[PDB]
Amino acid sequence: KVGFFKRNRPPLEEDDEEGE
Amino acid sequence: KLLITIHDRKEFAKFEEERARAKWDTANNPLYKEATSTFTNITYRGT
Repeated sequence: KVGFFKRNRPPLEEDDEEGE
Repeated sequence: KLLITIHDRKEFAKFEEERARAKWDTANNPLYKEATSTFTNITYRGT
């Protein structure tokens, strides 16, 4: 929703979450 | 907007392993007496 997607996805895929 | 402060306070949640991990884990398995787990039957004594 905010840092969640922009905190664990950036180091791998700049995707959101549902798309992992 | 606490979803960040509450989602950031979790940073320490797992860091709890990092600290314990640190460099040499602040504990290079000193053992000292782990191998011979048989600490004798308290039958020490000596001469």
